[PDB]
Amino acid sequence: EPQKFAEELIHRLEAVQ
Amino acid sequence: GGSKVTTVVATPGQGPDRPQEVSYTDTKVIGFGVVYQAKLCDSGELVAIKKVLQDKRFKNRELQIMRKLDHCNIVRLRYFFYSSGKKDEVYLNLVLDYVPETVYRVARHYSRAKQTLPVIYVKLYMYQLFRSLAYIHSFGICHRDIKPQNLLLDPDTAVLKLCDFGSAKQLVRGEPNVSYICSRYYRAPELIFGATDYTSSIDVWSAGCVLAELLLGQPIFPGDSGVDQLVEIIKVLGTPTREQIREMNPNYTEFKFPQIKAHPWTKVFRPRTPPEAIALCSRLLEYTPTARLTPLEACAHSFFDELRDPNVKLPNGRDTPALFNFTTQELSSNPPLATILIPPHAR
Ligand SMILES: CC[C@@]1(c2ccccc2)C2=C(CC(C)(C)CC2=O)Nc2n[nH]cc21
Repeated sequence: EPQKFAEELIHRLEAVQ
Repeated sequence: GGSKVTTVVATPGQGPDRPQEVSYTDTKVIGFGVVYQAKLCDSGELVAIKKVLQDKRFKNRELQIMRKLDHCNIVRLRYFFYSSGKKDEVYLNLVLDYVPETVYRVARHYSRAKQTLPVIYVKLYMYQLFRSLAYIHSFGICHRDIKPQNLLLDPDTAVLKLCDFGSAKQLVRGEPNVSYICSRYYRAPELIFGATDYTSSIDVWSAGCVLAELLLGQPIFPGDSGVDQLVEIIKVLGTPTREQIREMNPNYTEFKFPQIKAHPWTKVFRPRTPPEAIALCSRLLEYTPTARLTPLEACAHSFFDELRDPNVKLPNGRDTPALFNFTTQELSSNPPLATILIPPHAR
């Protein structure tokens, strides 16, 4: 369950980097 | 009822359970339960009545929390009583003090005028909020829904009262709790990461969000969703370190997150924002939950020094509300802080 959340977060942060 | 008088056998919210007849009139629906406004016949005082379905096999969690509390900055449970519905249906009715305004409504007045709440009110409101949090936290009770909408405000006296304990719970170390709690803008980051072993410091994060919002004129972390909430936090504070993440939830060790630099903390707020307000905000909005100030430490912060000035007065020419009637319960996390908290002129 962390795996699903973290993968989503990593993509959203790459969209702002 | 509407213009009928309703008489019920109701238990006073404090003291032993000895119910007595209570009469009220003028019921009007205000808004998972139903909330009414009413008037007590004996005194004419306005009350709010929260009515929720209650199964007979267990005691209402909110009711059991409310009956423990007696504090000038927490909405008073005047009475509670039970009423009926569907076959064998029973409603619990919580009779609470009615306060006409909230911090949400008052702050929204300044936002629409494109203006900022004068900082004396920020000090007064946040100080009373931190007092209420110190009090409830001393019982192990976490409110879990701190937000401007749950901060009752008497604009004439500047008294603030914490309300809506429907999300509150006694936190016990070792017993899991639900992570999707708190209103999104005010939700602590460890909850967003899905922690179930969190503590009362989630309320301190929420209070930090309230303080930032009062200084800014709008929510500081307006997330579109749970994940976007964290993205908004990161855009201001920068990416949490691997260490801070472990302190929030220890289940993210196989992940490396993109590194976003923190915004310059002073540039977050308007140019003339008092530096002590910014310093207090930075010690509330900490990723690591144990790094946050306790509510009692927040009360003692330098930002509230003006409230301890013997010559301080409200902008309406009235005296400040009660600020120093601390109890042993309220002081229990750090009793020596009373040396700062209670000024000599208040003894
Ligand atoms: C009557 C219910 C109310 C409330 C209930 C839950 C959260 C916050 C406030 C409430 C108001 C005034 C209001 C904000 C205009 C409408 C409203 O919901 N005053 C109160 N005093 N005690 C409880 C309340």
